Amino acid sequence: RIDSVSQLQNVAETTKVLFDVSKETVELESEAFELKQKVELAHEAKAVLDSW
Amino acid sequence: VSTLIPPKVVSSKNIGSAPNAKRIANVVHFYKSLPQGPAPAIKANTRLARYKAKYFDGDNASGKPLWHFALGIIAFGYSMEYYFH
Repeated sequence: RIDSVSQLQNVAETTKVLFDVSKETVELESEAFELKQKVELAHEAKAVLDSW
Repeated sequence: VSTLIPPKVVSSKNIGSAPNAKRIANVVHFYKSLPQGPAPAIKANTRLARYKAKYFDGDNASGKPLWHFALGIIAFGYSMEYYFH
């Protein structure tokens, strides 16, 4: 029974860490949307120029 | 996306484990047991708890009380033989 208990003790703290970590990662992708539009603009500009 | 919150609730591995039944048993059984006892043989104390101590302890199955009690019955009817004589 002690063996079961010890596992759960360590889990209780550490899971809160993962919880934060996941949301932090997601934030980076929000900012990635700004990046994505930059990628697009570069592609379009190069394409028109290539045709010229 | 954000990791789900089921692992942050435990109340089904804490009450949901089989040794819990044993735990609540052996906190009562063992905690509430005197580590030592009073005295093994003491019945008939009047210098005959001494008879019990020498003969009717679980430290011996020695034939001496049997002999003594047998000799008592030999002494009983034999004395009465000389009382009936």
